[PDB]
Amino acid sequence: EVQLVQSGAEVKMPGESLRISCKVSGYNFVKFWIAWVRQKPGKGLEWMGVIHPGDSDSTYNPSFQGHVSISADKSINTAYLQWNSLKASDTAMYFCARVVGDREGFGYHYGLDVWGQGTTVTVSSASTKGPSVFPLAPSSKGGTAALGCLVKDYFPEPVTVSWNSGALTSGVHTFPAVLQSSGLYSLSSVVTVPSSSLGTQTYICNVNHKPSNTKVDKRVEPKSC
Amino acid sequence: EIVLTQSPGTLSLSPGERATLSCRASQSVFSTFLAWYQQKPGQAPRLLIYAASRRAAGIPDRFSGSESGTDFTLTISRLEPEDFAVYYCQQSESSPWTFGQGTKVDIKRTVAAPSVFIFPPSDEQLKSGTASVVCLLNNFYPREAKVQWKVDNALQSGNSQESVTEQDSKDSTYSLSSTLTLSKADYEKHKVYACEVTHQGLSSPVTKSFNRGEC
Repeated sequence: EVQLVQSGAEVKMPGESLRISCKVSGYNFVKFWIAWVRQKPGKGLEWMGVIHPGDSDSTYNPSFQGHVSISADKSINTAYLQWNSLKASDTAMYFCARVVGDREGFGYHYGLDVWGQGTTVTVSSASTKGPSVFPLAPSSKGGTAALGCLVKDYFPEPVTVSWNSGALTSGVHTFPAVLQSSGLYSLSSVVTVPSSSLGTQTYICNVNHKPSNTKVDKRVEPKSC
Repeated sequence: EIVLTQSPGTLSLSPGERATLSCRASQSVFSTFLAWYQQKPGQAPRLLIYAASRRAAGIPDRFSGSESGTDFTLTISRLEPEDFAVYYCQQSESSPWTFGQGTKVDIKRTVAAPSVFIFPPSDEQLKSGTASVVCLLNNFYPREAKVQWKVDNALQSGNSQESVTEQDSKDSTYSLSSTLTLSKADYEKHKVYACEVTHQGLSSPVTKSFNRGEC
């Protein structure tokens, strides 16, 4: 089986160097080109460049050239994507992929037939930081009420949110986090419940931020006058 | 640079239905160099078709491709639940190799208007110098929804961010959060906070509001 195994998730500061790897198996590494593809969070695919392992002369997309380097070490079946100085704009998922083409020396390429699992790169001025958890308190309003928790200013991803220690699952929505201009993430977790349950049923959001070993249990109540 | 334009941006279909996706090249792309990929959330893309019409290894026969001039088509003859994903086209004829912007195939269902909710910033957060005002659009369909923030009837711009959930596994709806971020000083300078929601399922736009310091 042909496999492309990429290195683990990276969390870096602007100006730091970084080399991510793609180790291949199941075929002759020098008989196929390798491509690198960038995918920004919630965005489409962008071709970065290609390398023919061995005759290490890399071809770049002009918009990527100069800021990133593509190289390969045929002795260890590994392709690399490398930056000397990261920018917050380098935050994205990176994929390596095997290129397929003709068998007659035309130099034609058809596409990327086998892809690596991807490597997430997060570039931010922030250091590890646990979230502040604020209530999204239900209004004095078919008889459905909404309540939630605002999980603010944490780094890096991820946070998990459960409600009433996992007993409350129906109607729960935990939104994807947004990376704020400060370099810290923010997300909200909400639940719709019967309005008649407000003040009779306890609602607690259980937030866990494993990177900072932060566990917060926030009781969410209607705001008193 | 060869620009590939995919159409439509989103296809809303039911399992069992036919899906027809288009990819138009800015200049002539010879059929051998046009490929299609499928990408699922949290997964790498997968090669579906190469050379405009040839199925990649292990790809089922419900997937096919065809060309007509600068227009390339990917057809899914009968959608299976695993086919609701994002599809990209790519050309490898000219450097730089380029991708289309993608077409999302989502699950079709009846129109559902959002339930709208507004949340003021907590007293706890205000102690920090920042105020976050949250507007929730709950369980709606289709995806298209417009959220506009008003502070003392002044239309807001550039100070809000939206996040959307993936289509719900049980009811095929979307949910959306919009967060308005203000300094504590600006928050305390104004009284009326409102979010106005426009959606296909709402006969009139729905406005949810609160007055700062009222219950």
